[PDB]
Amino acid sequence: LNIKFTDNAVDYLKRREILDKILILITDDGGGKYSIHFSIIWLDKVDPDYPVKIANEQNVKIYTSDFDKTMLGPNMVMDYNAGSLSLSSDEGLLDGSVDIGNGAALLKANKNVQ
Repeated sequence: LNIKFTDNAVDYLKRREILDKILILITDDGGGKYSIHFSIIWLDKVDPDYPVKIANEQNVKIYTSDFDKTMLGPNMVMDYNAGSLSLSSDEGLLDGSVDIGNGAALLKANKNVQ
């Protein structure tokens, strides 16, 4: 797995102050712990449940899981335009409106509602 972020995607991640964070790319079928198709989850430390590194030449610490990698594609590109993050590969568009979520916040709320 490898990925590249366009200039607009990089700028955006920067405006959101998360380009330097631990990023987790996963499918969001409502079943994972980081729910709310794909989304970018950011953390401050690595999550052992998502150990697989997605190679890139932009120094981005981005990960995924063995389960999520089967739905990702070869030579992925993350772009930003029309106000949304979009993920694609050599096979085509994967998701034109990728969401971003604060991982810790997600878990915290998950815990409190319970």
